[PDB]
Amino acid sequence: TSIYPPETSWEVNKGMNSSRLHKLYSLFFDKSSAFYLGDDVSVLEDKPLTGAYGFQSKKNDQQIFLFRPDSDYVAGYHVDAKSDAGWVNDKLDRRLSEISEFCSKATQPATFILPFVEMPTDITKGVQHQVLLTISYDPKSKQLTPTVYDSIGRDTYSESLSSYFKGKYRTTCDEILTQSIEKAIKSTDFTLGKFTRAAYNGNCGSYTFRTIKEVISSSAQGTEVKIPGSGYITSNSYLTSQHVQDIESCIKYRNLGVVDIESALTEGKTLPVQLSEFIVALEDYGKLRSQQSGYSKTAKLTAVELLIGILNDIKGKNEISESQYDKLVKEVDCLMDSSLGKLVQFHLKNLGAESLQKLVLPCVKFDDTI
Amino acid sequence: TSIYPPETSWEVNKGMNSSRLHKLYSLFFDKSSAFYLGDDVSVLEDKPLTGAYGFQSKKNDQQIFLFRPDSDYVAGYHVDAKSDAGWVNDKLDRRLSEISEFCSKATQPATFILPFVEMPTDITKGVQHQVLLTISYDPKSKQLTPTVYDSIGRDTYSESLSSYFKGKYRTTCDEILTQSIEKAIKSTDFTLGKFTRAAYNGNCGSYTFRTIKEVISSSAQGTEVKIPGSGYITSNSYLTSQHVQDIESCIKYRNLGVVDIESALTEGKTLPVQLSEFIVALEDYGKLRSQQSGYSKTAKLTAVELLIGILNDIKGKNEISESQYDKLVKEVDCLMDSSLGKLVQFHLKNLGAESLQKLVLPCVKFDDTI
Ligand SMILES: [Ba+2]
Ligand SMILES: [Ba+2]
Ligand SMILES: [Ba+2]
Ligand SMILES: [Ba+2]
Repeated sequence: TSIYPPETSWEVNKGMNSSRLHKLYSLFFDKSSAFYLGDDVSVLEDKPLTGAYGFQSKKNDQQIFLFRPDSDYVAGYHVDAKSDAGWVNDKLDRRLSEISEFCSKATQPATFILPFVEMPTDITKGVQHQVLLTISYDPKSKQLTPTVYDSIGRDTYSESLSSYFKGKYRTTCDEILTQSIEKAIKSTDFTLGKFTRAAYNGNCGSYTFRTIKEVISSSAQGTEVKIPGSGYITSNSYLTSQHVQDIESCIKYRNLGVVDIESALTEGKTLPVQLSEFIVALEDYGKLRSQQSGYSKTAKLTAVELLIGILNDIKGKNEISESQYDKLVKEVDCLMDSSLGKLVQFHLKNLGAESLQKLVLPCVKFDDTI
Repeated sequence: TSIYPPETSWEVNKGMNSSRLHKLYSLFFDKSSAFYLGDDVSVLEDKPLTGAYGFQSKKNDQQIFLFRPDSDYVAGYHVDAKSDAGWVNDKLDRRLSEISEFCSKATQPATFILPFVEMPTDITKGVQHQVLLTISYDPKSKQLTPTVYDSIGRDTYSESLSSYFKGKYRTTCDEILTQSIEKAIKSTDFTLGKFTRAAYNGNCGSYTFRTIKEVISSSAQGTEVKIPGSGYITSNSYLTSQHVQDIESCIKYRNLGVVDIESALTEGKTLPVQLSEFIVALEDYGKLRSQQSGYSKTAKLTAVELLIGILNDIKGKNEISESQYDKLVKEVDCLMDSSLGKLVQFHLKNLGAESLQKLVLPCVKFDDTI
């Protein structure tokens, strides 16, 4: 929908979708964030490209178009190689056709970044798998080179698939994808570069986001660096602790408009956290905590009720009372406890207060002696 | 779709859907199964009821209608009690209206069994939760009594929701559901009995199936027996080992037509396992095993290839060779190994052979000396 609500009790291993990914896009101009791109400026209203955010290299003439993720960017493949290679969703195919059309007239070299999902359609229930397509066109060669970046793992000799059995089984959407790309060009104007697939090792989504950040930055120049066999040592150095906290904190604790994100990437901008986000995040915690899992559910709830109250009384033409501050001080230990704690900690860090007490201490009307 | 394919690597904790549940319906006339109903005969073409399978109590005049599960039998509820109670999907509402209409003219007492799914619509991503509606009409009282059976757990004093906070949060679809039911009757002909909800303690789906089996059988007479506070000791005695193996084996290892199921319940019938099911199950194992996780993937694959080959060569006008049997004997250890093993064991048990060797030993053309 139009907003991207805080999902408490979300974590990296709980999977990615298009909305989440688009929400993480907000991290690109955040300086506190390990995904920050200062390799780049927003583009030149110039030539935009529908469905994609445009970028000029602070170093280069090189233009970088990064597509907003889409639920319809998807490729089904048949595992059984007797069946047809598969399908691509029509929108994806459309963006391919549109890229082709963009490059047919373009002076400056470019790189197009299309996060998508690939899935087996042969399996009783298949897993949708988050991966990354990038197409790079250069005007001198008239040449497009497709490349696809994939997380899951690499070729353990046991789970190694035989050359023979490769004849009988597809593990990827590569065949249908190559077909879609060759199809997007017939001016026969473009000589197609060679299709390649890069692999590592549902955390895959997070890796994909890191890869987007990598791909863009890596156009400073050369040397595309992903975990195995080229570049980074392990996937801990690549997707790091700060990377993971950044992502989880964005998705878990914030509340973001699509408008805020599009405005944030269509010009260079950070999106500072509003107090209203803190209120919404609390509210959501509240609504969840009343079902699932010491500190009793009823205690946690009374606490969040009170804190919400104080939090938006602050927002209005008013300022809070001595007695309300008393209650809050009674509640800070419940509020700093565990998950709810990590929540209020996120928000205090971003509102610039050391504690709740510090946060609400000003805006207290004391006028009564005692 | 029209078929219910074997889902290898499915287990009880992986959740339920309507197709799976409908497939488990096949277990009701299976004698090897702990869900077998010999409390009952198929009904009397008589009055049928669309969307539901009819039943006459071998003991009674009491009629039992058990609805085929439906993806559209669903109820959304708002957790936040400031919002409206929720919605019911129109089909569900329709079946309610239709039950009401069935009872308005009915001589014999009846019980209607409607498995469905209830979910929070307020939560960023909600869990669809499998539960069970039953409505029992009696012609003397002109009275319908709704009852809903729910798995998740019961009222741990910590996670106990306060009477006050019950004011602020709904945990169930009860409000909207009661509303739908009262709505299905205005002849104001029926005096509505009191709405109740029974709870225990995504395994919930399996519990629901057991409950269906319970509810039906429990109409032998009286005493509805579910785990806590009434009836059974624990949920191990209620949903038992044989229950769980039965369900898992049905869903994991069989391949069943909707037609086979409807024919199986519209007359009293077992659905004996065909050899073709064994072939399909193997095929599916094969297609999965080429992605995910000693015995190498390539070994497992060569084995399943060979076994499939021998398995449907058997099916035709032909019978297998000495050399093929040699190969198979080489492969039985790979085939009996682990998961693939539990598969072939299921199928041998149901085809009446002690091993693969026993199974394929007849149908071998030996004509060559040596
Ligand atoms: Ba297409
Ligand atoms: Ba070529
Ligand atoms: Ba309705
Ligand atoms: Ba009443």
